[PDB]
Amino acid sequence: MGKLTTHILDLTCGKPAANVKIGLKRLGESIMKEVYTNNDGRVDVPLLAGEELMSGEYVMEFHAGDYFASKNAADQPFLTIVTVRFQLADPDAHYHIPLLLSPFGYQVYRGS
Amino acid sequence: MGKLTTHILDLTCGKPAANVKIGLKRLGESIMKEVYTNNDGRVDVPLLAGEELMSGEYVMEFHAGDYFASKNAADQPFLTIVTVRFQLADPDAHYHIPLLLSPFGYQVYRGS
Amino acid sequence: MGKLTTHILDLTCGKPAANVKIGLKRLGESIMKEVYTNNDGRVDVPLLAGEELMSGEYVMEFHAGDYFASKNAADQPFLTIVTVRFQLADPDAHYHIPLLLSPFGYQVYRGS
Amino acid sequence: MGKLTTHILDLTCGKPAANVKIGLKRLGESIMKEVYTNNDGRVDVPLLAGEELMSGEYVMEFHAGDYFASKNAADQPFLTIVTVRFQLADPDAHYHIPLLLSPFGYQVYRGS
Ligand SMILES: Nc1[nH]c(=O)[nH]c(=O)c1N
Ligand SMILES: Nc1[nH]c(=O)[nH]c(=O)c1N
Repeated sequence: MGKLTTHILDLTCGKPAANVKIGLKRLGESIMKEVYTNNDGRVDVPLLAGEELMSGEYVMEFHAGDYFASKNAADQPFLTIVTVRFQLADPDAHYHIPLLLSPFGYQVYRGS
Repeated sequence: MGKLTTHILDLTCGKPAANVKIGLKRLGESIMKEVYTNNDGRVDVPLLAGEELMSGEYVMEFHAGDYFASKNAADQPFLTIVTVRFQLADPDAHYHIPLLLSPFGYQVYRGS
Repeated sequence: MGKLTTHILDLTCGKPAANVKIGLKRLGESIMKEVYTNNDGRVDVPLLAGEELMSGEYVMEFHAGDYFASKNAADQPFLTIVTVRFQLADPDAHYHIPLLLSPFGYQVYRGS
Repeated sequence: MGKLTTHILDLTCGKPAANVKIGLKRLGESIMKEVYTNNDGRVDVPLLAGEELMSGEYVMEFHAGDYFASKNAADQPFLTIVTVRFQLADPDAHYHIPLLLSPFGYQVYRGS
């Protein structure tokens, strides 16, 4: 009954980054889910929960490039697809991993 | 004559993270270089420079898991191999991309 | 009917930082409130809301020093009282300003 | 023979933030120095060094508000004067405390 959620904040406008594509995939595998964030910069239903979530490593592809493109950040952006690898150990624990994003930097952390 | 350098800071001890393995690879490809940081938490010679550096996307595998392991952060660490994707547009420009690291979060940015 | 909330994450343990003292004060003035965070690393009731909240600058004194002291980070900590100044412009808007904390660094941002 | 240096990176343009005013002051006291960063986003001569530097707490007033104003971030900016308190324990040690800055967030850390 574990859960994996996320959250994106656009540190340039100080508002949640919405409609940003998020790819999720098991380590080694290829995309298994592809979600687009809502206005609060989240996804209605967790990226993982219950049976789905299983100890091991995962990666999330935040499509920062396209996000900033829709706002402006160039024709060959420094940050294209911000990738994040991590390992969920406890299959029943909750994992909130937000992404603080800027055109030239980002914060990856385990919130709650 | 461009250049790509990096730098790792252990925000838990407030000291540069040394002997942390860093894998570098072109987007799509597999490891092409594998360096271990010195005491200042850097690498004597840039990861890329001159001819080697060529516009396109690259990924860096910082081996955070093992680093914290040598200090402590568990038997199945949240952060195992912190991965970073980015795109170098100008083949002649300099790119300093440090990694501020913590057992549960990290900052990726374009310094100088 | 605006609101000002906060939130503290201990990036070293990956858990919310609780019972951390938080001083709040108007720019120029002295402490006007002093709260201690609960287990989720928040405060039951916002630091400001409704009439109380008024456009202008404010400062928050997060007592990081004592927090890490209760866990370990030294006898003369680098970070003692992490201070944060900011300006609430719209008296009716919501302001969630979390603090990502580490013994040697911290992230201050406007979440939501 | 200790030293205290700083450094500012504009995470929005990915370039060092220059000509940003930096106030320095002992805990309790008022401004004792006021420097403006050069193009590399640093100051030619350290904010403190040798005899000047003495164990105790200090605060730095980065004038983020005006910086972003010269680029754009509003008529009543969220971040006006980003303030940073810290404590230098060893009078002979070096302290590099960079500031990663964004219009709605910032990273404060002990680099090297
Ligand atoms: N405080 C808080 N609340 C959320 O709902 N999401 C988040 O990311 C943070 N940091
Ligand atoms: N100021 C500074 N200097 C370096 O040499 N490396 C770095 O990462 C930063 N931020």
